[PDB]
Amino acid sequence: RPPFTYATLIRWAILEAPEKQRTLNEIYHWFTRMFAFFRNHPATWKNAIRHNLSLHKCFVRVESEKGAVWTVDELEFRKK
Amino acid sequence: RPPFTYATLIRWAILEAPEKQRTLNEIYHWFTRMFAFFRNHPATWKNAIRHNLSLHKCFVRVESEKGAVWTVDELEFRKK
DNA sequence: TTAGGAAAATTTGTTTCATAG
DNA sequence: AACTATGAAACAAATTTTCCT
Repeated sequence: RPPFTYATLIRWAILEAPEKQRTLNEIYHWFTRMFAFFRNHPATWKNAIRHNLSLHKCFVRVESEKGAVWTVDELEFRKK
Repeated sequence: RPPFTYATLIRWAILEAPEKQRTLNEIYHWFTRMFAFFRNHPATWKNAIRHNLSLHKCFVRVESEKGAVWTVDELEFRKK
């Protein structure tokens, strides 16, 4: 359960730039976009994840390793 | 300013794990570690984020003919 | 084994908000 | 100042399938 540090979230947001760079302000915007989701989560969100996982083609269940897992299809994602 | 969608976040959670794949309940946790973080620090966020970029030296400022921007030095996270 | 129930997946159904005509 | 048509997204929920005792 390693929790989330500023350090990390910043890495994650910089790394979601088209170019692996972002302006302080864009970073706010990233944080803001995310603040703007976690309070406006529902009681059932586990329902919403199960749902999106089945529904979109970008998520594909494979069976390997410890148990059955979920993986992304970067291609299918790129079109949405 | 919009939320990110389930789909985006979910994609992310899948990716955090370096193996680019994770079970359902491994995702529920990523989501929690977020849920948590934002319940905790919804303070003067912005301010933190210049304090870190500067402090943690895995964050580096570079010049674009765009403008002055931040990148991560991935070779300077993990450890040294 | 084999149940039996619960967690995962999957499927349908409602409703909203945002776009081009 | 509709009205038409389209589609993402979120949410609820209803069934079926896998997985864990």
